[PDB]
Amino acid sequence: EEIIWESLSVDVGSQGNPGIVEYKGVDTKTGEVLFEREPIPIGTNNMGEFLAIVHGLRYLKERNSRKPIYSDSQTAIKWVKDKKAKSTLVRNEETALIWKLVDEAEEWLNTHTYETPILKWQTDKWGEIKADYG
RNA sequence: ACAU
DNA sequence: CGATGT
Ligand SMILES: [K+]
Ligand SMILES: [K+]
Ligand SMILES: [Mn+2]
Ligand SMILES: [Mn+2]
Repeated sequence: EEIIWESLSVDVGSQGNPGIVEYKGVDTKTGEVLFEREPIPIGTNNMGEFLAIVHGLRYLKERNSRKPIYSDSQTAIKWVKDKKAKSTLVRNEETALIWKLVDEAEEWLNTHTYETPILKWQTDKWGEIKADYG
């Protein structure tokens, strides 16, 4: 129904899919950029969305913030809930970096706790997520 | 089909 | 038009 304005919104950007992947997190209300990940040479859209949520969890926990996270990715939301990123991306030397990050994000989820609500951004009703790259 |  | 996902 109503946007929860006191929240963090994340989004992925890519050049190709698979391709160069980056992500960022922003204050939903103000658009202030709170974090941005250095581009990763090869990854998928869903790996990036997953990393963005987990980074959001770690960012909010470090700051003792109870804000929710918005993501528009049904896939990544599920992967975080499951603590398992079920990506189809081949493992090779060019994908080693993204896979290490994904593996390490899963490991963090399996060794930490959080109450942070992870919410679906309802693009059909509210327009583009505030962290959108465009 | 839905979400990217 | 292609690809990533549930
Ligand atoms: K995007
Ligand atoms: K499809
Ligand atoms: Mn997105
Ligand atoms: Mn986007």
